[PDB]
Amino acid sequence: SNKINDALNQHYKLNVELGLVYAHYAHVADDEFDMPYLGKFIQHLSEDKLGVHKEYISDYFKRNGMKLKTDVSVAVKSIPSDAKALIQEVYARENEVRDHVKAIAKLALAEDDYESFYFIQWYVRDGLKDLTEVDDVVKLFNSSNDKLIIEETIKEMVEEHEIWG
Amino acid sequence: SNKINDALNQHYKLNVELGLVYAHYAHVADDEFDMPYLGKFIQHLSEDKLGVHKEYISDYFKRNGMKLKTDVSVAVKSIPSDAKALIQEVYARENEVRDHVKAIAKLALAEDDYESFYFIQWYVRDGLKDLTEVDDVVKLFNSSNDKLIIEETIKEMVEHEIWG
Amino acid sequence: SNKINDALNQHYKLNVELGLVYAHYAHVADDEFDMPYLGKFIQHLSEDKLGVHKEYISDYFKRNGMKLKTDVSVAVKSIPSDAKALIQEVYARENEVRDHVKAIAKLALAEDDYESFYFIQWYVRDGLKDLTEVDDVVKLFNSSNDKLIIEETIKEMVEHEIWG
Amino acid sequence: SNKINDALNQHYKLNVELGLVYAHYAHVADDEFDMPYLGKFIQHLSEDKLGVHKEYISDYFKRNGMKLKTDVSVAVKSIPSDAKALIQEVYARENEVRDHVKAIAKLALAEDDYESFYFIQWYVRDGLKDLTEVDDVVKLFNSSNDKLIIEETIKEMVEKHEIWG
Amino acid sequence: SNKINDALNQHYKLNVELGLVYAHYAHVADDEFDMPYLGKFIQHLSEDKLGVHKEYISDYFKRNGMKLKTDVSVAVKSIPSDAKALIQEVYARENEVRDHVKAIAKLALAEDDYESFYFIQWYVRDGLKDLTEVDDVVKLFNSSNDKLIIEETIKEMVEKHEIWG
Amino acid sequence: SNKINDALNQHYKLNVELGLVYAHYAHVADDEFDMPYLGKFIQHLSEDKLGVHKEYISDYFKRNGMKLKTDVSVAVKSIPSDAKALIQEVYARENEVRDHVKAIAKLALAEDDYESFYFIQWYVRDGLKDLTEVDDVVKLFNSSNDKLIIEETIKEMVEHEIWG
Ligand SMILES: [Fe+3]
Ligand SMILES: [Fe+3]
Ligand SMILES: [Fe+3]
Ligand SMILES: [Fe+3]
Ligand SMILES: [Fe+3]
Ligand SMILES: [Fe+3]
Repeated sequence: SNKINDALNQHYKLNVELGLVYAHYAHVADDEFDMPYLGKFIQHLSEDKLGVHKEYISDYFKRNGMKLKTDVSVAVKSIPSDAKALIQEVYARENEVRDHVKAIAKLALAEDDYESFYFIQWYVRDGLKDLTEVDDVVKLFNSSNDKLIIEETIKEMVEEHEIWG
Repeated sequence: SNKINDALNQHYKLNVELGLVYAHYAHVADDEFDMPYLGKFIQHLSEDKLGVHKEYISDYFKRNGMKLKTDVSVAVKSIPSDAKALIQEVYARENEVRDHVKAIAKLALAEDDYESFYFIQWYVRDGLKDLTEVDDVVKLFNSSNDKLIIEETIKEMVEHEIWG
Repeated sequence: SNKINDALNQHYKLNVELGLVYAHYAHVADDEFDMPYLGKFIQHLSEDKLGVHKEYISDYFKRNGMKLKTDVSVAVKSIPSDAKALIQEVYARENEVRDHVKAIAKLALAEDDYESFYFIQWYVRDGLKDLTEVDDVVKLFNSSNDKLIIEETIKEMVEHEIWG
Repeated sequence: SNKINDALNQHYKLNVELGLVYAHYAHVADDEFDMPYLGKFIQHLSEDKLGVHKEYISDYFKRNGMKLKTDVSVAVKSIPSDAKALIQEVYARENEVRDHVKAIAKLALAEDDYESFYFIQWYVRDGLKDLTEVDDVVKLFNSSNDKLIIEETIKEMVEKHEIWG
Repeated sequence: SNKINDALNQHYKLNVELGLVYAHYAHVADDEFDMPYLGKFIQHLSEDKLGVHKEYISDYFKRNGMKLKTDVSVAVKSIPSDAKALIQEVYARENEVRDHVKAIAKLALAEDDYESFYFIQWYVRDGLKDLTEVDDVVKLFNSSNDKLIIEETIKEMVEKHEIWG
Repeated sequence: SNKINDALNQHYKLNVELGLVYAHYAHVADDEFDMPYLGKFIQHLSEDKLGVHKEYISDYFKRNGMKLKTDVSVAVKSIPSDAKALIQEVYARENEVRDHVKAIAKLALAEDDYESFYFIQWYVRDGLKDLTEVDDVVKLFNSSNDKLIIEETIKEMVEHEIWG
């Protein structure tokens, strides 16, 4: 099939681009806002976006017979003013990734292709998992104003569910 | 300093682009040319390029007080015909990386900055190490013609006092 | 060579005097500002200045046959008002020893003495390491004014492959 | 009390200066007289004098409420002509430190300050300890004229009591 | 480069020649001066020169693409008179190879070749290490007169840093 | 005695020169012909010829009271065209050293000297051992056409009561 091929290529390029953006966000969060463990958290997110999240698509292409494209273009020009807006930008990005995955799943169900449905269940789950992992950190900035308390909390976070994991 | 900052940003860019291209090459060698272990070898090169090679630059920028910029662009549309041409292409990329690092090191000695020289020693070592590791594989396609023998040798490869 | 000998004697006396000053600053920080873990931090810094930082100079002199000279003088009479100014003074001292070591290394290369270059690489690295260790604390006094929180952070506080 | 504070500051200064001078003597004994283990021995003495012997004074000042004063100015212009005169100079320095501690102890007991008397008992003991360990090495040079047997016995001393310990 | 190549070939040649002459010196020290442990010491220097000191040059040539050359010519025709002269000869040999390596490093730094500079750092360090490890043995023939004490010393030496070693 | 002395000195010199030439052949075999394990093999041979094969003679001289001489002159100019001619040249050198030691043993038995005979028995045995273990690699090149197969079996080679 070709429509599924296009959709999965799109998700592949999206994942790579978001990985790069998250890496830059983590460096600028550690270097300027003086919150190193927030940088650690976002760096873990970027490693996860650049690793299995695209290795799985590549392996599925090798496995069923589809064809792969690569064309990436990214440039970070503006940076949010403080850490709150930065974590909220990350939140919005993840929220959009969920919508993209839902579109892919609907398409796969429409073309009478059930291998792609079984394959995309994994992303359907991991999207909600990562979104809540990010929102739990977002909710810390609505609780305290001592930056070091937030630091200790995120440190304890950095240092498995049956249904969602 | 400023020249060193520019050079290190350009090196960050170069490493990111190499990593992405190597990932694509490894996929196309596994899927098309019927050689999985060559694909694993190239994929591990790609993970090496996308990991510490740039994490170190980022951490050094965090330490000494320099600025970072992220600006990437890449799209492959020219792929070789067999495996030998692919591995020779990889060889050429590695050699050019070696050249660029040499130029950075000379520039660093020119500015009387010695933390930069100390930092770049690591890349000066890793360049030749990686080039030798790739040439070891390029040598195989000139010693046989049966693909499965080459594959088994590469698998056994993927299974020094100075350079390590 | 005589000029490298004079530069190394300068570095020796500088380290000794810094060690004594840091010892007194640690006592003051623990006794007058009610921050014992900052005191243990500065005490570790003073021990590091009074130990290997001069052991290695004396050992090098024993090896290559250079004369040693012990002429020191220090007197601590004016101390800052609070912990922020104290840790900022520490920061400045380290930022200056960096430049001193850089001058030494340039002089070493300029007159064709390469064993001194290989020797001074150690200090070229340790300068940036110690500067980051101090800065990671000088930037804790901008995150919060609850002094006990800073104390707990320093408590939990007290290596990179390149900058080890 | 001011007399005890002055005397303890003086002793702090004295210990620091002895530490530095002993460091230089250890270097010159290793480098010019071909006796590395004599250097090890004197370097051990120097590291003692620069460590606990002033660590304790500063800590006691913290405990009871006195003030500290750093004022150090030492320099080396002259050195002995052989290892014998060197170790005899070391002996003289320790011998004087004993009398300094004795004066401080008399003063401490004259002013009804018994915590400081308890404190100075430690130095009263370690004075004789260090003096006897120095004399056990200065008396070797009255037993031989071959430097290498002295080296052997000093090595077996360094590498290897209920009242005085 | 051709200058780096000629210099490194010359160093290979120097190392093999020193290995041969040290081996002969060790035999003639054990047999004719009745000093077996001095013989073992010089033998270890010999095999150290004949091992890694040239294996590393051969390996660097295999890596970068230079070519090797083999040319040896050695004849030991006049041996020193006693043990003192022998140890002084080996001292001077090391003190010469030091500035040989220094000239190589100067040349490598002058020709915009940083791989070879990084390479020769190893020899820059080992030169001084071996020089001092030999000088601490030549220093023993001034300390005593009888041969067996020197023998005991060299024995406890051969029967066992962060920057230099 | 003196005849045995001169013969053993000639043998000492022979062994030294063989060891050096073998080290150079090993470098050539690894670099030009692309066969690293053959290079490791010849390197083991050279280490053997430069170690015990001569320290035994020096020990014997120490023991019975003969005198030692040193005279070495080695210069390699022409190397074979490929690995087969290389290994055959090594075979010839070994086959010659066997004859040399046989002549030494005959002379030692003619002079009615029996400690020298008892000593040279070791070389009489080890010559045949080494020659067999070189011949069984020589005949690999006359049994196949691929280089990777030969290389794998030599690798496994690298990984008796009478002759041991
Ligand atoms: Fe995920
Ligand atoms: Fe690498
Ligand atoms: Fe330090
Ligand atoms: Fe003591
Ligand atoms: Fe060595
Ligand atoms: Fe043999």
